Amino acid sequence: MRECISIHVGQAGVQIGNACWELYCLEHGIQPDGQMPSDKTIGGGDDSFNTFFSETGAGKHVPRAVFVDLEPTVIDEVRTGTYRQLFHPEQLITGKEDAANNYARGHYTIGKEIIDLVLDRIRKLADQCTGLQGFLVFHSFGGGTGSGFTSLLMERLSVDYGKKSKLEFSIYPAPQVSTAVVEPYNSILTTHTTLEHSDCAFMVDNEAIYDICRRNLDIERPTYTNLNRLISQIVSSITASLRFDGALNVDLTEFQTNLVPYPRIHFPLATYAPVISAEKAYHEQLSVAEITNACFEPANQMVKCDPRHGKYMACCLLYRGDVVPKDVNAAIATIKTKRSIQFVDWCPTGFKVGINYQPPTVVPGGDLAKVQRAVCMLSNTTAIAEAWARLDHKFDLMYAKRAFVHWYVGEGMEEGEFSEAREDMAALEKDYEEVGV
Amino acid sequence: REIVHIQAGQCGNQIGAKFWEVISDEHGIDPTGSYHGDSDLQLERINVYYNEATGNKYVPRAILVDLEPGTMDSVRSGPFGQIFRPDNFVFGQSGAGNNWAKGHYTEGAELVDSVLDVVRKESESCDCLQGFQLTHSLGGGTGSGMGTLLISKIREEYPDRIMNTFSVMPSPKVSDTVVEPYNATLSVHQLVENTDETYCIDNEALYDICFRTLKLTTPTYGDLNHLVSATMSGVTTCLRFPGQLNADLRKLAVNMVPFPRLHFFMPGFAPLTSRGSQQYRALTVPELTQQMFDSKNMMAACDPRHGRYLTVAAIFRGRMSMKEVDEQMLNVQNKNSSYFVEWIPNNVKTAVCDIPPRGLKMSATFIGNSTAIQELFKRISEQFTAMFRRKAFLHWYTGEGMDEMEFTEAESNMNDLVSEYQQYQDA
Amino acid sequence: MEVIELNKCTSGQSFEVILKPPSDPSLEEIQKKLEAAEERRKYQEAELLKHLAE
Amino acid sequence: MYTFVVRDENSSVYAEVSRLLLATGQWKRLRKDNPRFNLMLGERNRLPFGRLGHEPGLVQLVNYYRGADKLCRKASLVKLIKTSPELSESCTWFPESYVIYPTDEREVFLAAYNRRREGREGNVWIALISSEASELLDFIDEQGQVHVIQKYLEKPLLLEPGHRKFDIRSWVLVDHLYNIYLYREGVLRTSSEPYNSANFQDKTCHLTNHCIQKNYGRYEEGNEMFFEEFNQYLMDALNTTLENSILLQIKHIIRSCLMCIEPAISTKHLHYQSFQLFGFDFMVDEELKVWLIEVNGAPACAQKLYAELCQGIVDVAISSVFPLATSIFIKLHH
Ligand SMILES: Nc1nc2c(ncn2[C@@H]2O[C@H](COP(=O)(O)OP(=O)(O)OP(=O)(O)O)[C@@H](O)[C@H]2O)c(=O)[nH]1
Ligand SMILES: Nc1ncnc2c1ncn2[C@@H]1O[C@H](COP(=O)(O)OP(=O)(O)CP(=O)(O)O)[C@@H](O)[C@H]1O
Ligand SMILES: Nc1nc2c(ncn2[C@@H]2O[C@H](COP(=O)(O)OP(=O)(O)O)[C@@H](O)[C@H]2O)c(=O)[nH]1
Ligand SMILES: COc1ccc(C=C2c3ccccc3C(=O)c3ccccc32)cc1O
Ligand SMILES: [Ca+2]
Ligand SMILES: [Mg+2]
Ligand SMILES: [Mg+2]
Repeated sequence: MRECISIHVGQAGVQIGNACWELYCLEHGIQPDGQMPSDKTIGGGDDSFNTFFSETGAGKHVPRAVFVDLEPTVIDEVRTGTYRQLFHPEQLITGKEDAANNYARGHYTIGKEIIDLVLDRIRKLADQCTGLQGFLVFHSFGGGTGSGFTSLLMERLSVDYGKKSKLEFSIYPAPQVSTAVVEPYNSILTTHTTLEHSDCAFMVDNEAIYDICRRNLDIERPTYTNLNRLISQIVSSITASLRFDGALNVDLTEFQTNLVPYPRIHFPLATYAPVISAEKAYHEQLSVAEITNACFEPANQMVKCDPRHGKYMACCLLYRGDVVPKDVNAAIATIKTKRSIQFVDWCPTGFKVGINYQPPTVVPGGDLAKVQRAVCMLSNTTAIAEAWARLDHKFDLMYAKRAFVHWYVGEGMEEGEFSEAREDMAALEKDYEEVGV
Repeated sequence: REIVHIQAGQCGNQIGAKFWEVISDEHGIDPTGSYHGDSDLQLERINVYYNEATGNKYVPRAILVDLEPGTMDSVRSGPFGQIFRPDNFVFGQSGAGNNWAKGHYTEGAELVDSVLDVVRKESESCDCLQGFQLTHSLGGGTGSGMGTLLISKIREEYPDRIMNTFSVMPSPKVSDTVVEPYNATLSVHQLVENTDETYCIDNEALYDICFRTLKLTTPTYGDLNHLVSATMSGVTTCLRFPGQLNADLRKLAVNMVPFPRLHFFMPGFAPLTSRGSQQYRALTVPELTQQMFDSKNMMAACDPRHGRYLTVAAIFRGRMSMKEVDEQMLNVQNKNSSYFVEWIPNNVKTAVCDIPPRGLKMSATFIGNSTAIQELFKRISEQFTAMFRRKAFLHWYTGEGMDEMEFTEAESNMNDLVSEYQQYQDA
Repeated sequence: MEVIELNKCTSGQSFEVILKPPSDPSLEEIQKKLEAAEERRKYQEAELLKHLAE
Repeated sequence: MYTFVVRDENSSVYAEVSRLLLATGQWKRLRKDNPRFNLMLGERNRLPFGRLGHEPGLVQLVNYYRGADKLCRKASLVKLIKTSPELSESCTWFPESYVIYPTDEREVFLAAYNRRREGREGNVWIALISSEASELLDFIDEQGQVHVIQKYLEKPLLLEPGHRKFDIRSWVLVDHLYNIYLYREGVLRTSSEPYNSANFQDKTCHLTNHCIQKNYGRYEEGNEMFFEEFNQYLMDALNTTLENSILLQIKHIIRSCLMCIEPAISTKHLHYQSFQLFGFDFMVDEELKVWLIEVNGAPACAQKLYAELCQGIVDVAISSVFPLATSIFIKLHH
């Protein structure tokens, strides 16, 4: 057994972290007070779920997680929330004033006065580990904290934990729920600085999640709660192999091995199905073939793009519920003859499959209905580069006039870092182009 | 994140007193300073503007300043006069005689330290002071002269805090003296350097609204201040109440100000209403959106079609379909996308608050950073030059130690500001 | 077509299907960047206080 | 009030479309880089499909199908036909072709060149037109880019009077629902100079481009015979109709080509939406057997037909998505 530490940075990271750990507790049968009756090894053990939960002699199972925000508002709701007993004070870190949607303010100014504290609180968890794999980092692209402080943290972790892997769960900015006009600046800046330090990053476009909630859950105006409970399901599907018994993606290194052949191109596309409304009176349960086919519909992807006009490098299917290999293979064979699925010439055209017989758990009172079988496809396709193209275009429009730049320069950042970050992104789009066409 | 409020001069104290009167009612706070509401939404972010004393007494974090006691004695004898901390009354006796020099260099310089002692006393109580907001006029002497002196000295002691201002612009339609263009021009020079956000409240606009739209034959300063207090309540809604975006002045500044000098906003409001006259029909969302963008609803007498919007912030109040708000706001942008700059993607943001202002089931407040604001500064510049080319009325200022060069410099900077706005109107 | 590496357990099972075969900065440098940016802030603030002093 | 943008100035077809749209008084043209558009008359190269369908509160449509270039490029069309089971290597309405790269399937091409020579049958091909393989391979390597070698139809149908060669141009509109609409009006781009069977050097009677020809304007105005006249000629000279003898094959070829690539380019469940106007070039041999020559993704129209076709595009491809406040098309059902 090897441990994994989850890091939640900024508002988006924290609130998503709350959704995930809430769901984790329900899947492992852990109560809000940290008690896990099914765990017959009191005070310790090296089970699969111990990857995410450490144990106290009193029989409390606590998340191997740290929450950090440069403002106390969001985390204070974790300190007083329903799962207040779950975490302990040293895990919940808060500053006084936030980064004000400013990357430079989060990275340089305010980041400098709290980074040492954070790493110390992280080190305290790492000391409780017998064999640390690495870290799972949750944050937004748009936030000043989520962008600025994250990149700084990722740099130091590569120094203090050079041999450890580091995965990302990143929220890509969408105007329908954007909080700032400069989020494209922050996105490009944190991506450039974090790129060499991230082994594998799962991007979630709020645009995609917003429309999935509107279209499939019939929620006219999805709240962050609506978005986050859906995201937590996807994140759960991805990390389930680290928390349950299996032979696929059993450690963090295997994620890079199975999904990321080229280091820089480490942004796998996630596609999830089925998403069904809880207040949907009558629903016909979907089959293995139907949910597997839905993995190739852009309307179900975490990022809206067209994989038909790109090339795959890897593709993993992660089923939960009543599913057996026979039906999976039958579904794949059918789909292959109906849909455009081009792999790069230097990769085998195939699928790695993982099945967990326990169907997806739903939060009581949530928006998602219980389903008999669900799937999450992790495909490394060059089509996700469309998101970089969109983002870099918005960056170019503003930076051409140096709009809002003075806010970053005023925090000690150089104007050169803008162009240096943008050049790194220009190279990234090129890398995707070489592989994809 | 606490905000320290300051109100300077006759105009500053009269709109300032009116402002506290309005929001105190919204937060359920009575003239005694005691809460009597029915919603917790009222008290969640009340720390931003109010200090809490023992027995749960709420006292405005407000500092009242003037070079004569006349207007402040009226405030203290006004409806909510008792709510203010009596030590925060800092006043002189000589007055400023509508003279910027007197407020900035002589009469005001003698009093300014006494004010900063009260500012410092308030700030030291703040858990995390985020910034200041000033209410004043630019046409007089105290609010214009001493007000900008205060801003400069506050920018010397708290250089990493946000400075915001509600600045009343002079107009011949509503004029007290002929030297208002001098006082205003000298003040704009200061505001351009030492404020992050300035709400341009044009007395010309406020008059035209009262006359043309509200059909008030002879509008008073009271009528004008009904529009100001309503506007001030709106623009501070997100700072005072729970919502999506979490109440702070820096995030407003970052998102609204693409270039540091271009931070002069056009406020707008809908529906436009007069005092006493109650409206019985609530406006539909399409009506709120249409009106709040109409020039007739702008508090700065500038035509938004003569310029382009750099950024826009809109706050809808009342119980409504936030979906319908989204559609209507997106409709405006998609219908008139030419009046929005294309090099700032998604430069229009909207927020909604359940609590409506008193007397209305719903409302909409507009905060626009338009290049059309140059029309305001050009207007002042023309009036300035008409007198200055003959050095008229200048002896009032040179008598206080000022030189003609300082006028020439102030004139030059405002004309620069104008040309800067013009630069981005043709980008 | 070809199913391989079938691994089964009580919780579930995993395998691989093939349709077709193929054809860092140091702590020093970091502390340097942060402090260098801090100096630029100090310089900017000094220029302001100097300007205000005038 | 809908909005649109224009990013291809050289487009004669859509220069007329943008004109018609504005004339309705319910469409407003925006600047090139204005993202808040309902419609996009995009450029021909590097069209940013990735930036489409991401504007909240805007239904977006573009006048091009992403991936349709696989059909409208000569090198791609051959590969598409040979690899797709729907069309197959055994396809009877496409000439025998091969993909050849400059110094690939060059060895494959020579294997067929031998049967033609060791069969004493017609052995003329086209990239220039020659009966010698060596003369062609030496020409491709001298140009630089990739070329396609194709069997030359040595026995084409010849119009009388004149003994003239010709090709047929059909305009096809595919809307957002992937309905395939065939413009009822086509045109025969004819050669004025009589077809010569022996001398391939003179490429003035072998190639029927409107530019090369411009005996120009002798038989018909501008070397362009429309369907009413061509139909009449077929009736008088061959005792048949355009519909029966040729158009059934044309409709079959069009239908087959577009059905093949439908799953790859369809925008049915996409966040944005596409339509596109195509120009199919057909060739008819003496036995009234139709052959597909190529497909144009950015086709120009005939002067007489601009007004009718362009108006047609607005009706079924644009107004069908953005409605305002008998049909010239033949729906190829599938
Ligand atoms: N999916 C999702 N996105 C969120 C959530 N909260 C914030 N965001 C997104 O995050 C972006 C802004 O970053 P935030 O996380 O809010 O800001 P921050 O990380 O706290 O950084 P600062 O507040 O600027 O110091 C916006 O584009 C939001 O749409 C959330 O709970 N769920
Ligand atoms: N394999 C063949 N057999 C007989 N004629 C052929 C032929 N290949 C091409 N042609 C004759 O080719 C002439 C010109 O070239 P092609 O059809 O490739 O046009 P472009 O000039 O490549 C297409 P367009 O100008 O219509 O966009 C055809 O229109 C026709 O005159
Ligand atoms: N809106 C409004 N403007 C005022 C009021 N009183 C004065 N003004 C304006 O402010 C300018 C005069 O400044 P004033 O405040 O009287 O001078 P001060 O007391 O020395 O600061 C003139 O342009 C007036 O039009 C008021 O009550 N309301
Ligand atoms: C122009 O872009 C933006 C402009 C402003 C903001 C934030 C704000 C804002 C931020 C903090 C406090 C108050 C406000 C507001 O009262 C306001 C009201 C409506 C819409 C946005 C805003 C956010 C943006 O992305
Ligand atoms: Ca245990
Ligand atoms: Mg935050
Ligand atoms: Mg006065």
